[PDB]
Amino acid sequence: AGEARLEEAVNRWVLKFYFHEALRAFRGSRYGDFRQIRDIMQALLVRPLGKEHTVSRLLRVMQCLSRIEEGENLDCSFDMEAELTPLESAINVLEMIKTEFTLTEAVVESSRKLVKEAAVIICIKNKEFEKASKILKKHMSKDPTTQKLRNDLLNIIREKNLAHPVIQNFSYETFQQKMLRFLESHLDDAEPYLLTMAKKALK
Amino acid sequence: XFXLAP
Repeated sequence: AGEARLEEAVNRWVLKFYFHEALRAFRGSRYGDFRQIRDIMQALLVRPLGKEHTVSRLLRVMQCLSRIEEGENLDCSFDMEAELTPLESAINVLEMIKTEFTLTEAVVESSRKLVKEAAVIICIKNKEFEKASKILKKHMSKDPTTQKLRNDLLNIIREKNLAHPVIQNFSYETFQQKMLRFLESHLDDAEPYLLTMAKKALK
Repeated sequence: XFXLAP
């Protein structure tokens, strides 16, 4: 079972390569390609990887981006025992990122606020007003940075006013790319080893 | 080890 250390090394190379290409697809708004690469990484995760700090950090970011990418699909669940919307799950992953990456509350508060805003607004646009109130109460009633935002969303929910500028001016594309720029700023930017060896093979 | 996709 020295072949086990061989597969572990290759699986790490493969995981890091497809993570690099998944970030590239997300950056280019090629979310279909991101989905397909995400599914490759999911299947690979059942295999032995040894372990790094790099793998744990990239899998957390991959976890967060995948929930954000599915955030407008309220039929999707990332915990079948829970009843969380995808963007609610993204909030929970962000908190795990804050703890495991040892980030301050000041560094994560703005981007976390963006997820809270999107989580409530998506429920509003699906006319899931009861879920929107539950997310609003849980995640904004205490957050000091979302007090004005909470004030606007409370009236939108009560009036069921999907035509409010807060709802209509919201851009999920802008939200997604802001989240990627934040998450990428906390990761190593090196090119994966498989990519470098591919460039030399095609020379 | 994580659930990436639904």
